[PDB]
Amino acid sequence: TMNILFTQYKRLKGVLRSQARALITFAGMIPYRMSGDTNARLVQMEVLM
Amino acid sequence: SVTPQHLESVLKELKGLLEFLDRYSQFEAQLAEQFSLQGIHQLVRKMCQALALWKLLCEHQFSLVVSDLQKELQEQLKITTFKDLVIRDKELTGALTASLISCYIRDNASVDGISYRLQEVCPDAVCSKANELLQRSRHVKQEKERMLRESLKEYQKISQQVDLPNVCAQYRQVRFYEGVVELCLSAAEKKDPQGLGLHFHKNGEPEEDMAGLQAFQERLNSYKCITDTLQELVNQSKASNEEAGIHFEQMLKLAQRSADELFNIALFNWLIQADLTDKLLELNSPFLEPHLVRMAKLDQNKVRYMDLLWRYYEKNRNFSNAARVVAKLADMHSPEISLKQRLEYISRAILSAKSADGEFLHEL
Repeated sequence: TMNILFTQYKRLKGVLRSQARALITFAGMIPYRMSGDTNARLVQMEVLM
Repeated sequence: SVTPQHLESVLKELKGLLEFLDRYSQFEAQLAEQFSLQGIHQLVRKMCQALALWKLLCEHQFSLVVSDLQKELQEQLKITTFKDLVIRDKELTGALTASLISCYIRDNASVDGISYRLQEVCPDAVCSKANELLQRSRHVKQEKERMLRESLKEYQKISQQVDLPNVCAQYRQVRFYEGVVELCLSAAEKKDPQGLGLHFHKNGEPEEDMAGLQAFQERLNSYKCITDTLQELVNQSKASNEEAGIHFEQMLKLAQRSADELFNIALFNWLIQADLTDKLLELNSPFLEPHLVRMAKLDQNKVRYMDLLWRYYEKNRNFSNAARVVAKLADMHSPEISLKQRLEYISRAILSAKSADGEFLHEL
């Protein structure tokens, strides 16, 4: 999902922000340890916008 | 006031008197007459040179030359008696001399001839020559760049008194921006040759250091030139657009070689004031991290700085550092933070965390 929305801001470049925010906040509140490299890609792409 | 010929005859009689004085000079009272004769002789030398200069100006369209002088300087010329001209107001003399050399340098004629004439009559020669070279460099691709680099070396040789704004302006007219850059930095360095400004700023700009503050201010005036050049480039970049934008990019990628720590600090201050936080993340500077942490602990409007800090540390992959940064940012009692942005931070926090730290996690 985040890779897609990322590509969306990519094409728009080459709301999306607030949506990405909702996703990252979800990741945070989620009572389940997602994998590590998962969190890595999430944080990095959330930044790169 | 006096056309060249009366001045020539007067200089004839005067240099004759000078010949007499030099010839016979070897031949409480006597020492007194010696002091009076010494004063007479030195005044006579000043007067010979002065009348030579007056004839020199009148032979070169005096009305036009002093017409370029300042209106206040013209009125003062109207109230000046040539006795006060020779004795007291060397300023009007230097100003008329600069006015004539300026008439020549705006007429784009070589300044060497008028320079030799001045040196012979009332010993600004090399200054006039450099002025001519620069002003002509606007009317002259490879050769134009060569003459620009030569004028750059010339004007940086005299970087103490060079009118940085006008020099950089003419360097902006010929798209010779590298000239404005190197001249700004050279004028900064030569102006404060010891770096008192850097010690002042590093000591916290403590108010007692008048000399440190002063040297910092002079470096700031020097840097203001490159600042204005970049600002014009970016403005015309936004209004051509991409051309002046490449001007801005080249100017900044130049200024990024700058090693003056206070200069990096000021550049940061401007850029953040310029709201180019992306370019801020985009250039490598040592003091950013320092200047950041400093301002963040010292501004009392910390929110902006701390957010930028988490960002920059992230771009540098320093996960846990940026982490703690944003962590404090969220915890901070402050009315400018609503619960939403708080929790969104704490999220970004845990996320950078999984990117002792175990304790931080347990706490969070």
